[PDB]
Amino acid sequence: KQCEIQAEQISKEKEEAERELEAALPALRRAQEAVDSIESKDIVELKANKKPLDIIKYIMDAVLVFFKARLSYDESGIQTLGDMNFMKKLKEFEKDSINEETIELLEPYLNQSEFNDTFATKASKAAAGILKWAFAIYEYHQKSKIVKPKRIQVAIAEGRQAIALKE
Repeated sequence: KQCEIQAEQISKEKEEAERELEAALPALRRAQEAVDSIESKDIVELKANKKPLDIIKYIMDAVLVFFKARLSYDESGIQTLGDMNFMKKLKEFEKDSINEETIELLEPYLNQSEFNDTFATKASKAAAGILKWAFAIYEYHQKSKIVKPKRIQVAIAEGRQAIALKE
């Protein structure tokens, strides 16, 4: 009977964690729909620019440290965007992979003057959508650590109920 009660509790906790993830996604889905409605005319026009603008550079340093590419060179980034899989990887990274020492080191680097959707939209029609999406990730870790515990709770509660029935 502890196995029965814990199975039901695991199911309820996993459902609640999935609901919370979908709720913190309420943004991740429109970022992702706008990232998806970006005409390609604009990304393309900007990859080719001579120097990066300071804003577009700094966003891009961290977009890249997330992606495990811990290097500050511009060239390291043009390299990473060049790929078209990036048009799908735009819709594939999940949030559970983030590490604690990473978020520890990125956080000094978020330059608040510089990051914004409408200002950054005049610099470029397409810069607008990504910003929103990174944020939907830094805004899911710990929060990812805490919400992977929440997800396991509905998820962790379902798994614990199964293990309890087995025992």
